[PDB]
Amino acid sequence: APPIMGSSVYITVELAIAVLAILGNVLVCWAVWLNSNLQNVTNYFVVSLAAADILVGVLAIPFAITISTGFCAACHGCLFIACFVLVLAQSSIFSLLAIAIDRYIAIAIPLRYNGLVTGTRAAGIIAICWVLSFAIGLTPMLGWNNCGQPKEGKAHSQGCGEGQVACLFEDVVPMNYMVYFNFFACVLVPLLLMLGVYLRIFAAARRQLADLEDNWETLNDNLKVIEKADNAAQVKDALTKMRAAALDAQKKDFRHGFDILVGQIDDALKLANEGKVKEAQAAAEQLKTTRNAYIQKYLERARSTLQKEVHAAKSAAIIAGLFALCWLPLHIINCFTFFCPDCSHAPLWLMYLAIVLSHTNSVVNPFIYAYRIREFRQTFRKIIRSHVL
Ligand SMILES: CC(C)CCC[C@@H](C)[C@H]1CC[C@H]2[C@@H]3CC=C4C[C@@H](O)CC[C@]4(C)[C@H]3CC[C@]12C
Ligand SMILES: CC(C)CCC[C@@H](C)[C@H]1CC[C@H]2[C@@H]3CC=C4C[C@@H](O)CC[C@]4(C)[C@H]3CC[C@]12C
Ligand SMILES: CC(C)CCC[C@@H](C)[C@H]1CC[C@H]2[C@@H]3CC=C4C[C@@H](O)CC[C@]4(C)[C@H]3CC[C@]12C
Ligand SMILES: CCn1c(=O)c2c(nc(/C=C/c3ccc(O)c(O)c3)n2C)n(CC)c1=O
Ligand SMILES: CCCCCCCC/C=C\CCCCCCCC(=O)O
Ligand code: NA
Repeated sequence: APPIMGSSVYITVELAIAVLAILGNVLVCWAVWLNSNLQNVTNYFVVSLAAADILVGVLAIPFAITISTGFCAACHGCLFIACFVLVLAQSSIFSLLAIAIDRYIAIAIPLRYNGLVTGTRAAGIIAICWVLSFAIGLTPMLGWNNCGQPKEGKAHSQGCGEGQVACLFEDVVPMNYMVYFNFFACVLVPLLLMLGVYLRIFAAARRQLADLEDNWETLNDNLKVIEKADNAAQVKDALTKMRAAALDAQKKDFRHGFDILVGQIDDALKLANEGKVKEAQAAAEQLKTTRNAYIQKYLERARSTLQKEVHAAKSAAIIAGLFALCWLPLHIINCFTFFCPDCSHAPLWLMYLAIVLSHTNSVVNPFIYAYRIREFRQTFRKIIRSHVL
């Protein structure tokens, strides 16, 4: 079978993926530049992620096509072509980790968020992560490689010049680097951390919603205790529990409804301590009207805000999960190649499928923003309509 036939299918699919990765991710960068509502710290890591996916199409995919032919080259030039995609993958992992951490600070410590994370600190984090991605991804160029033990029967068979090798990924890149150092330490470990962070995000959002409902019930229940009461101290008990639940839900038109709320509680408590119970019970049914006009409005707005952040955290978790789905097959195949020297090597068509799948990850993110983030979707339309004209 002419190898150029099967090679044509692999090359054609890769070029198709490159065009889509470039187009969709250029659109993401254009949206963030145009719409000032999208220019926040979270979306700067989105742009950093988009830039890495753009470079997959412009450089990594052409590099992959080149190395599939086994052309003769100087071994260290082959190493750079083979290892550059590892830089872009490491950059993606760092950007995903930052987005998870940024979303956790937003829900856990919302008050200091705007003081903690700033636009100028995010840019410096992004630059540091990119430098580290080059260091991790190009570590084979520092000596941990197979350039010292060339396959010379292959180089002679392909007619390579002196000092050249047949440029093949598994011939120059050691598999102990790929498995122990790249997969376990630099990919799997950061992915598990992301898993734990998102676990803390959804647990903390659940507890906050429950606390709000508990205070809402604590307020309403102790109101009925007052109505159907008989002694002055019972009135005092129910009221004091309301004052605590009133201050533990305060964490300007809201401050009014809370200024009134704590005020009416204070009036009714003074009546009970003096002993006038009937006057206290009646000074309480006014607390009702306060809740049906101010408190319930706050409880709804706070509840609607929390759900908006959970939605935004769910969207980021889908992006991280799709990364794992597209990259794990290739990594798992490397484990079989490395750990089972008695097993037959995975066939070539499966290698190409796992490689293509890892490249598909650079296409999917712009579809997630359009489906799940309304501000992205509207901005997308505006660009397409005003430039398809
Ligand atoms: C800024 C961007 C567009 C520049 C892209 C630079 C790329 C195309 C260059 C930089 C380093 C180059 C490599 C350096 C050394 C060798 C070894 C030689 O025996 C074959 C060519 C090969 C493998 C080169 C291929 C092209 C290469 C990868
Ligand atoms: C990450 C999710 C989608 C799971 C993916 C599992 C894939 C990558 C697994 C499941 C079955 C696996 C195959 C099972 C058996 C063999 C035969 C062996 O001689 C070479 C490896 C090879 C060919 C494995 C390659 C990896 C493989 C295809
Ligand atoms: C969260 C999950 C994805 C963690 C990753 C699981 C990986 C590290 C596990 C799952 C399946 C495992 C493989 C299953 C079977 C064998 C065959 C044996 O002869 C050598 C080890 C080898 C090849 C294992 C290597 C490690 C392996 C690839
Ligand atoms: C994520 C890193 N990474 C890899 O880990 C990888 C790989 N290409 C191979 C393997 C190729 C191959 C194997 C056996 C063959 O007979 C053959 O002809 C080709 N691997 C193991 N790419 C390059 C496209 C890659 O990006
Ligand atoms: C937007 C800029 C894109 C730059 C890349 C342009 C397209 C590159 C396509 C594939 C180049 C493959 C080169 C062939 C390798 C040498 C073949 C061989 O020696 O057998
Ligand atoms: Na990516």
